[PDB]
Amino acid sequence: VDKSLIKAVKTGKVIVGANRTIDAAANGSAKMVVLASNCPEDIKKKIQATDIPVLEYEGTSVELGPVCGKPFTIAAMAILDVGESDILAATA
RNA sequence: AGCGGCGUCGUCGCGCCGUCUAAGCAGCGAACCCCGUGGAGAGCCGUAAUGGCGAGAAGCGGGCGAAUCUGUAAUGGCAC
Repeated sequence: VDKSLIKAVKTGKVIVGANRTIDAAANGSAKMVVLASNCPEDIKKKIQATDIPVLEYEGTSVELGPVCGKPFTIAAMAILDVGESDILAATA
């Protein structure tokens, strides 16, 4: 769940941000969508409406950010293609 | 700067006054704010200053939106 994200950011297709994740989920190219625990409830409506598997993240977005490689905060992130990673195995 | 008066004038050519125009009506809209795109971090964008940013910056479009300004009212008043 944690080390897989390192390879998901190293290799494969990923997009950071709520809106681009919405677009990827509606398009369906995003195989899985990863969300932080304390995200606003306004985002969960799409993540349930979208058929994409909903991988929870136990932490908050504040520490989700730095582990993903970005100093800022990450609310909802999608990985379009895993490539050299197995975070999808964590999700499905 | 030009035009019309008044003053001074031992010498010079300066000094002062005037050269106006209401509400109403019609048009335009600076900031803030709202929306559609946009995809920015070993960092970028700004302010007199505080600052803003994947919970979406810069940039690009659209919308709501001031005083005041432009025309008319424009023929009234002036040593017409």
